[PDB]
Amino acid sequence: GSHSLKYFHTSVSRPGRGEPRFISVGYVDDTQFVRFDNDAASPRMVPRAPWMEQEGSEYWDRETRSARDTAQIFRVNLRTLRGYYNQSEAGSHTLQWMHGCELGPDGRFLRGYEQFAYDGKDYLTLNEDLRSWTAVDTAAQISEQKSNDASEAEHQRAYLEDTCVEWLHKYLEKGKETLLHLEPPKTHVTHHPISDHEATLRCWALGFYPAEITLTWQQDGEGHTQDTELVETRPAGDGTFQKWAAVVVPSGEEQRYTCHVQHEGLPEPVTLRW
Amino acid sequence: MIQRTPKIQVYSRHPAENGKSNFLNCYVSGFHPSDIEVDLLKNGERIEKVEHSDLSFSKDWSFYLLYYTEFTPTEKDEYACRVNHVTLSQPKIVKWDRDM
Amino acid sequence: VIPLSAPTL
Repeated sequence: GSHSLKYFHTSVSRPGRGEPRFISVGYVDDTQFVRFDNDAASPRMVPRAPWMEQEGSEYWDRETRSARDTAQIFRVNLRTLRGYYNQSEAGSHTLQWMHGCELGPDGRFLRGYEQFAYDGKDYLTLNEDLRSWTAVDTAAQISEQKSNDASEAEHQRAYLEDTCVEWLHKYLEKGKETLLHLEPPKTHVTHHPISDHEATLRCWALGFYPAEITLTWQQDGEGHTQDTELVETRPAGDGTFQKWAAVVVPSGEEQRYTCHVQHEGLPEPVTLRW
Repeated sequence: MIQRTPKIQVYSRHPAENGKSNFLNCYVSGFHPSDIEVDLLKNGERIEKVEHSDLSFSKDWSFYLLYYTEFTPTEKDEYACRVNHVTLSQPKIVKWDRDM
Repeated sequence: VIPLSAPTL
């Protein structure tokens, strides 16, 4: 189906306690495959998926150069932003940068995006045309002007429309055995009495990849969204995900409630009951 | 000035079977800023060797991390996660419940 | 791979 190559970069100042902490992570779809952390034992770009361990020293060198350069520019950006907002040299501040390219199911470029945040909210955003920027306030307006002066959108558009697409294809080949594998959920229901006349039904989905899933409870074959407790999809730690949904029902009526599971890995949507 | 409190889930990698090796997870998400400490506890005492994922974030800019360690559940041992963040009044302890 | 240009703000 659709695929995406995305990165998340975070730089956090720590006045008096060193250069800002800088962490970069790359994902293909829901799979992390690289990281750069300037506090790590090896503060370079390194593999974080098994299928990247073969890549060769030229790749790590180019990515380390790029990441180091990004950390340096972000360090400067944090100083500049302090100046724009008239903030003290004493506080910790955060600069975040996210970018990605997305291919549709037909294999072709669908969309690219790129955004910056300062202290946890939008700062500067690349427009959908990939040719211009939106600034949140008069500070980011200065950043927009500098980007215009330096034709920064041209550099970002070449990356998103070309380089990003090219490497996404390469990474999908290198990691195909796991990136293209759909792993369906293993599902079951648990049942626990909660009062003299009620019980919890909990519908579990375990061990699935990718993360996208729909878990719902129905009562007599109709929607029951308002009365369902849902947890956020959470990582198992082995590259698969988990989720559950629970409802509280009258004792003796369990059989009228059905759990419905939709996931790309299932031949057909599944239903389970107690 | 935007701060967001961490959401915390404590859980096992696989359905817990007493006496069988497993992984204990503490997933923290939806928080800002990124500075956080997460400790896994066995019978109230901090487990020394714990690993964690690389800091990443969601479309809304909030951070998420997984902390994890090998463990072998038993009937008698209690496990928990302790989270230290600026948004919390004091470190928050969330107990592991094998049914959640 | 990551972009060869990181924006200056």
